[PDB]
Amino acid sequence: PLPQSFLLKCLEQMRKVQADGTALQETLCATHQLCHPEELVLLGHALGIPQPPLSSCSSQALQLMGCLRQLHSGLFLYQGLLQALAGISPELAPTLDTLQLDTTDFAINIWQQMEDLGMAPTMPAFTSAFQRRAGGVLVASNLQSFLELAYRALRHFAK
Repeated sequence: PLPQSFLLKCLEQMRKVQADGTALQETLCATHQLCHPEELVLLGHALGIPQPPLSSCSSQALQLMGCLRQLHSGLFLYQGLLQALAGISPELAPTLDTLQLDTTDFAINIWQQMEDLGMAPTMPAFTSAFQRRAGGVLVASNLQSFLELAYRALRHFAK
């Protein structure tokens, strides 16, 4: 159902986003020792960082149309949050910008696949330096987990 060409392309774009998020986390973890996304979790709720549902890419409710739809709305949310992060800091802005381009490229791809398949279709304010760094750790590790789960499920409706 899903072409191989579409899965190779997903694998490449996903490993790209994931390598960008990793570079961000390792920069935040050695410069300012925000190294454990687990401890910033209750901050996420306060800061307005949702964790987008992917129930249709789970084994319990696995459904192709559903999974594509949630993966796209999830990516579209993240694009917005990364824009609200405003680069985090001068030294972090390039890295954030690559992350944004590569997340956008991946969302274009999932939307075009939904179109080809007939499945047609305000941000938080991060007011302080601590808020932008905690935001970045949470968006970057959330995005990495989100992609791995949706990709394992895209592999199941293979070629």
